Amino acid sequence: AAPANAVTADDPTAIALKYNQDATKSERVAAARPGLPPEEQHCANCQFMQANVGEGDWKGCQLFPGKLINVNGWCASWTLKAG
Ligand code: SF4
Repeated sequence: AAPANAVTADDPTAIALKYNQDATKSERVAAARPGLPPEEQHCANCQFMQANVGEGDWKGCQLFPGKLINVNGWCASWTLKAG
């Protein structure tokens, strides 16, 4: 079950970025964002994931202030975690 502040499918920014909490139900292949082959991309290996926000599988994303994403999710702003 998602936290009360999870990013949800109806959030305008989530729609614009084609976020999904489950990267296997995402369009990461179509987007072909650079840095890793697409099938390898999810929030856990994204630069915008905030490992010190949230709990468990539900972590922060700098693009979704006040909310939580799933570490197993994806959106079209995915960017390799470089530091
Ligand atoms: S920017 Fe990165 S951490 Fe945030 S939802 Fe998109 S893929 Fe996940």
